[PDB]
Amino acid sequence: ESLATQILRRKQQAVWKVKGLAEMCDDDDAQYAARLRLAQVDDNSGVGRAIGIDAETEEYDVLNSDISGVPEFL
Amino acid sequence: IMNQETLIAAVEQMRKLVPALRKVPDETLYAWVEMAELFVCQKTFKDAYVKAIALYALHLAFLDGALKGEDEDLESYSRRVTSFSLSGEFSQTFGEVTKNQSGNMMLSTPWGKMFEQLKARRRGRFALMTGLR
Amino acid sequence: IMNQETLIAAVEQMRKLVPALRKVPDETLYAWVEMAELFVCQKTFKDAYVKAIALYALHLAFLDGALKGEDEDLESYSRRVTSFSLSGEFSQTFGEVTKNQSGNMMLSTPWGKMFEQLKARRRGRFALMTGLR
Amino acid sequence: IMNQETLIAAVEQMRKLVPALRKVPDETLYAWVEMAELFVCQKTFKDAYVKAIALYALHLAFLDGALKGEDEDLESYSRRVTSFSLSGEFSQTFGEVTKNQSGNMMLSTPWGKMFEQLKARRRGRFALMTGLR
Amino acid sequence: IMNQETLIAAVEQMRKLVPALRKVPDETLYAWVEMAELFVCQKTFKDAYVKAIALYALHLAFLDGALKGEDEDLESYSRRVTSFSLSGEFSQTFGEVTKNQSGNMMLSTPWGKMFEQLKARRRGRFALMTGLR
Amino acid sequence: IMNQETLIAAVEQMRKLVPALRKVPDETLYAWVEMAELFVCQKTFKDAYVKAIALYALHLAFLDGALKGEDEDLESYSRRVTSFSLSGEFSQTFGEVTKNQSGNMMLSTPWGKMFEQLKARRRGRFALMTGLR
Amino acid sequence: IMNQETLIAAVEQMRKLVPALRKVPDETLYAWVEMAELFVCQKTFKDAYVKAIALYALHLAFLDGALKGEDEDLESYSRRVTSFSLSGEFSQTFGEVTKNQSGNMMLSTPWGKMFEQLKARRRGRFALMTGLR
Repeated sequence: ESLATQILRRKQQAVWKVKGLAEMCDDDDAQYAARLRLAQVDDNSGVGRAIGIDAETEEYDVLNSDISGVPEFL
Repeated sequence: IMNQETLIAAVEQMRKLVPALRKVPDETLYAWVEMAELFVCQKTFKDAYVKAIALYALHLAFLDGALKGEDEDLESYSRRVTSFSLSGEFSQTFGEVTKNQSGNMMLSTPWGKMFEQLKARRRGRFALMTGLR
Repeated sequence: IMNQETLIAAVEQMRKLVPALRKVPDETLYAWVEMAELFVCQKTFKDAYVKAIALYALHLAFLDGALKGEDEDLESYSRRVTSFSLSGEFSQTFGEVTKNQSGNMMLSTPWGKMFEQLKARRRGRFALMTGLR
Repeated sequence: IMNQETLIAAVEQMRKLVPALRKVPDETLYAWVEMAELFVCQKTFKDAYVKAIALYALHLAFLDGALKGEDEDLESYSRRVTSFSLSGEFSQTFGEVTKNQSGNMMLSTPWGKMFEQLKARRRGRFALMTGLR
Repeated sequence: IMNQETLIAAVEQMRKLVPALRKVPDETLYAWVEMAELFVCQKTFKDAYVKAIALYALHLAFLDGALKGEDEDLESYSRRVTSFSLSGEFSQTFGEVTKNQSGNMMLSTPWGKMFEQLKARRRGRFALMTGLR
Repeated sequence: IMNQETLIAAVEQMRKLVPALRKVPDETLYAWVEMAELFVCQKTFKDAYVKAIALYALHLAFLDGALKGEDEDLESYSRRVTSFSLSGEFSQTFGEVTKNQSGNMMLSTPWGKMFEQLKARRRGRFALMTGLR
Repeated sequence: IMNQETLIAAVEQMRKLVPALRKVPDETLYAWVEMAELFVCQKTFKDAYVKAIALYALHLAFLDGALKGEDEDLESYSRRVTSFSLSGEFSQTFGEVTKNQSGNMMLSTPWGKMFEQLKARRRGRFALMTGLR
């Protein structure tokens, strides 16, 4: 049952790639600001909303997996 | 006008970074820095603002030989001399230094590359935005 | 254009940026600035309008060489000379400065790229619209 | 016929923008400008009509060295002189300047590029059409 | 062709556009314009017919060199001379004026592309048909 | 920077790595090292901070020639000499030491590659993050 | 500091492996070794630690000719002399040695390849990890 719920949580993932993100300092104001901005733009997104990114530096992709047969297995 | 002593610090900083600019008259440097201050942000660095503005001004000056002499430079900026030789005295040829690949104009000069790395270190290279209400 | 003080400021800024313009006749520079100001929109910059005028005028004049015409020249605007040499006195070889496979035509001169970046900061290179009613 | 004083303004604008045209005989500029009148429309610009026609006629004149001399020119328009040299006096080589990549011929000379920018802002670069009942 | 006054106007416009045609005897130009008028369709223009005839005649005569044959020439239409030089007096090198990878066969001379723009202006380069009945 | 002992140690270690720097005045070394301290994080290393800062300063100054400027030079920062020769005495030919197809810009000097591999040893070059709360 | 006799054994083995370094002063080699020791681990080899550290220090010294002469070196590490010739005495040319194809910076010198194989045989080239709970 726990694995089934975990698979349900793990249905869809989003990947955001920014060249040079390694230059970010660990646990300083810059990294905290980046994480705040990422979460903030994440919560306001949806079907009725759009997000903007930069072509040269960052890419935003979505990965998904199927779920089926779990009720029969249980 | 951006702060006077900070501007003085920036110009002297770029001068002692590149000693070959000492012979150049100062007011041209003042014009270049006062023009380059339009690009950098302020609160992003807010500590190494002088270093960042000096770097970007130097990159702007040495982008594609935009900064020339006073009058000795002939009115030819769209033309570059690749080689020249006197009859029986000497000869010389020339070539490009960087050979850029992406056309960002930022990874085209060493000063631009250093400024780019400093920006990535200080703030970031990302622009995530969403519609506000 | 809207008055004369802005034109004077723009042309003086041009000459300050490139000292070689101090010898160019002043009426030609007025002509070039009056041509270039038809391209910059004041409502976007509204604070560095003179700087935008100057940068775009330099780019427009140095695009492929159009200011190259002095009072005495021929119809060499369709062609470029790559070498010239006296048979036994000296030799010289020329060559074009910037490779531009992009084709945007804004990334053709350093001034063009500089103005492009200034525009990018002042108001993004985007244009997103929807039909009314 | 296109308006006479507007045509005079256009030819004078051409002459003051390209100073080397002063030596060209007076009638040929009329011929070129009245030819260029046929391409541009009026109401799209209706303010900088003179500037637009001057730019288009300049592009037409400098397309492929279309504007030539009076009689000194040989009957050789399909053949270009790549290089030449005398035995003990001088030598010279020529070459192309633009190297177009799009096959549009509006993006072939600086004048055409500037006219394209001006058109894109004043009206646009599109054509959306629908059927009529 | 339908009369002689329009023919005279067309040949005069040709001479006005290219001054070098004043030397060639009239009969050859008459033959060339007579053969060139076949391709031009008057029903498209109705108004700039003389200009269209002049453009088509210029392009058709300068396609690859066809007027090159004067009263004394040889079967050199199959090959092009690329260089000519005396052993110790002077040298001269030739070359093609344009590159035409498109294969449209009309984007080969400036006159041809001018004619295409004028044709598209008067009536677009499209052609759509439906089977009748 | 936090004191002077660290600065002196960094300069001395840099001179030990490159013995040619012992004759260069130490003022430029101070300038370069205090500019390079802006990029290094002492939280990450905390034992080889001096080694890392000296390595990065060396690479930064040897990117494409930025320390090439001594008290006497000209604006050769946009262009590189490829060959130089007296007519009948000697000839000499130059060239770039390393090709940089990668474009990461950090593997442009041996010291840059050394600094990257040292960074991977101390703390991996990954950057994995998640939105908090 | 790592053990003194182990360091002496390292420099001794490196010297006997490459005889040409016998003339180099010992302290530069000491500095190179104590700088290169920051990369390798101990428990990985624990038997051939001296061999591995000597190999890696040698690779670092011979990476891009970073190790130069003491004063005979001139301050140009960004430039290499492809060829040189005296007028009527001699001539000589140079070129690259390895032509790296993978951008690993360990597969760029024979010493790097040797150390890479040693590491692969002793521990491996793998890093498999998972999160702790």
